[PDB]
Amino acid sequence: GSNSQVTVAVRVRPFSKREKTEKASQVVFTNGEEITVEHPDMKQVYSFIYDVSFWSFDECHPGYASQTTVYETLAAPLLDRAFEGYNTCLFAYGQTGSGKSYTMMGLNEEPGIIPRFCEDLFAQIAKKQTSEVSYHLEMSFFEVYNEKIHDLLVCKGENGQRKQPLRAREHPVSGPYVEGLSMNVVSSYSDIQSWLELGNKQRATAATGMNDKSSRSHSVFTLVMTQTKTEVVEGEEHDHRITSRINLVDLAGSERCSTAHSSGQRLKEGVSINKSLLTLGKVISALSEQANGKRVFIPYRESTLTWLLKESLGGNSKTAMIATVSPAASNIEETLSTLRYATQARLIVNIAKVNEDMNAKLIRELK
Amino acid sequence: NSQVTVAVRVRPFSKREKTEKASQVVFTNGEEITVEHPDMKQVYSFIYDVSFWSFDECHPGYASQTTVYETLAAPLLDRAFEGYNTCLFAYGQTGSGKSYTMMGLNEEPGIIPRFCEDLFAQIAKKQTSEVSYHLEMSFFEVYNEKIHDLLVCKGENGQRKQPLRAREHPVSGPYVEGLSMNVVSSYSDIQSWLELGNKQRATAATGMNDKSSRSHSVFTLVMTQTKTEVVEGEEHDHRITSRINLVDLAGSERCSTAHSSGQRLKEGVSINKSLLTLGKVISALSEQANGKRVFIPYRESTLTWLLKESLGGNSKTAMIATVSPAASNIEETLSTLRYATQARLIVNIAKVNEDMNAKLIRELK
Ligand SMILES: Nc1ncnc2c1ncn2[C@@H]1O[C@H](COP(=O)(O)OP(=O)(O)NP(=O)(O)O)[C@@H](O)[C@H]1O
Ligand SMILES: Nc1ncnc2c1ncn2[C@@H]1O[C@H](COP(=O)(O)OP(=O)(O)NP(=O)(O)O)[C@@H](O)[C@H]1O
Ligand SMILES: [Mg+2]
Repeated sequence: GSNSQVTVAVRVRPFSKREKTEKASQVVFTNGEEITVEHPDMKQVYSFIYDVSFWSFDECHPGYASQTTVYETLAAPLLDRAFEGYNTCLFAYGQTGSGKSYTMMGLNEEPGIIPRFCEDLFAQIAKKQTSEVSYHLEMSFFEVYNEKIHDLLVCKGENGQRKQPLRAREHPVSGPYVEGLSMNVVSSYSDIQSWLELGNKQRATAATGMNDKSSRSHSVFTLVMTQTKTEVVEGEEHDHRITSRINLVDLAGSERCSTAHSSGQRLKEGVSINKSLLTLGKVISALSEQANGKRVFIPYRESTLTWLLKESLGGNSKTAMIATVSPAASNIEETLSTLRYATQARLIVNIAKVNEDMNAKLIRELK
Repeated sequence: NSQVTVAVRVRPFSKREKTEKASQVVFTNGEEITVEHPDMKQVYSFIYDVSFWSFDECHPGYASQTTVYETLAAPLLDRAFEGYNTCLFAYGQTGSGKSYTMMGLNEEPGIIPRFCEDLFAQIAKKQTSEVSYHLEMSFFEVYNEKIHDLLVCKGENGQRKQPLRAREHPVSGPYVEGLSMNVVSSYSDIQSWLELGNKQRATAATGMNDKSSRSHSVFTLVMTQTKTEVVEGEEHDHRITSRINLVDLAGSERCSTAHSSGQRLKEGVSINKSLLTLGKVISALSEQANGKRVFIPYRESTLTWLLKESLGGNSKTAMIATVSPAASNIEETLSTLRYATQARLIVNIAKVNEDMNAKLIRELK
């Protein structure tokens, strides 16, 4: 393997009914590809640079970045690396009502990165479905809710108390994993769609002040893609095997407990989300400081999300993130925090390698 | 001058074991034989003077019935016609194939028929007006250190196990008093007598089988050569004799696992004792052949005492131990192997052959 950096992208969503009703001023502007922010105080205008910038604010202007465009700019390269045998990770970040549960999954009329990636992967595999390489796909779809793990592809029993919790455990080599996760086999995009629909029907959502359907649980969508390649060997064939993992992550939002006025369960889950995001920010800052040659420890273990995504934020995977921000003045502080974490995520690098899985058999040694 | 030829035969699976997928625990490496437990804890290694791996018909050196005969038994005929006494012992637990090797089927014969028919053939070839041959046979059994005959008709009684005695003729060595001896001219007669006797041989349905042998069977052929030589007159009476003995031993069997009370226990005890004395005599004979000064305890058991003149001296002894490769019979297998061994058992432990594919160490080198 060799060093590769985390691909950071940004997306400015358009005004919503709330920012229109309580009429607010546009503050986010794109200077070509830079993203600029003109504070109402007018002390200065901040300017942030990113590997990619997307302007889905307008629906007319040259620069309109639609869902297919976001796909063909971010997700297709990860599919290339997955076919190359690398693990890949993509995760969303942002505050409430920024469009993280839209960019990734999308609506029934404007699908997101998840359906586009799955369909494109299956189609490329069918195109390349020669007798040389036999392909296999497995999937899982789990969530995190008040620091508890839940399986989304497991239909709840005949009760309300059915969110049967699992637990995380560290395999000494493969790293963290979830015990009891119903991995399911994937033939094609239709079955993927059915499973995903069942999952999103099971996921924890709720209405609030700043969203009618907000996600109160982090979501991880994992694919395991196995290529068993045929080769002319003097003995038994089909030893060449490449196993690659794709991990797509829809996180929850910051949510100050004033705008999104809540009480009880809404508040409790709002607190847990906030703590998870704090730990994530600490991890990102620590990896950025690692990239500058200092000595730092990464608090992976302070939360289940970072624990189960340890090998992706750093570790061994081609990683990318999509920051989501609103263009209004009422969300200026959260926009700036998100943009700062995004830009200091760019300095992260991770050592991704091809997962040959032939250590101490013959082939990694022959290499 | 003598030497014990020790041979060990590993049978193949049967249809029942192949159906049940009974595992394999006996393996080969050329001459050596090994036992590797299913627990992967210990590896026992045995060496014998000859091995017969009848496990798979494809492997090179698959021991055919003809191979077994021509390797173990037939040189005994050479020594017999040379004028020297011979003994062939057969040992093996039930289910090992101790009969298939020795007596055999109607289609795949064994040591006994190949031996007898080759004997008849060589006799017919050597028969002239000057030299003649004469063959007598006897068939007795040993049960609780007592002798019985197998070639008489059971009289009209609840039991007619008439015992006999052993006596030491000062010249002819020991012998059995009152034993009937019959003349033979063909394998038809031999087969008829044997098929009569093996209905009288003591057998009972123990835990391990419906018919397990509880007596040591001795089948003796006395072959007399009458030749003539010039004595300045009528050439007459230059006489030689040779004794062939074929012994079928019974199985050991422990009585601590196989709970067994009464007559079964007495039988097993006597079997165990006779086999112990037999092993002592055999090892003493090996040391004598290797040149030490040794005392051979022929007299501590009836079988050894009766076969004294056919183990020691310028006589030729062979032993064939039959074993099964399955795992369920592993205690019997290890026991028979240890019994047949004459020099020493070798023991190691190894689980390092599985080198994760295609001998990984080669590319490491
Ligand atoms: N490019 C866009 N154009 C129009 N509407 C958009 C766009 N992006 C997001 N939205 C709107 O955003 C709303 C909520 O977005 P959503 O996907 O829930 O963001 P979110 O980050 O998932 N909120 P949360 O659940 O707290 O994480 C939807 O009702 C969409 O109509
Ligand atoms: N060398 C061999 N090759 C192939 N099959 C064999 C061989 N030896 C024995 N068998 C088979 O295994 C059977 C064992 O002999 P058989 O007399 O039927 O039972 P048994 O238990 O060996 N009798 P016994 O040994 O006196 O208790 C034979 O009948 C054959 O079917
Ligand atoms: Mg959401």
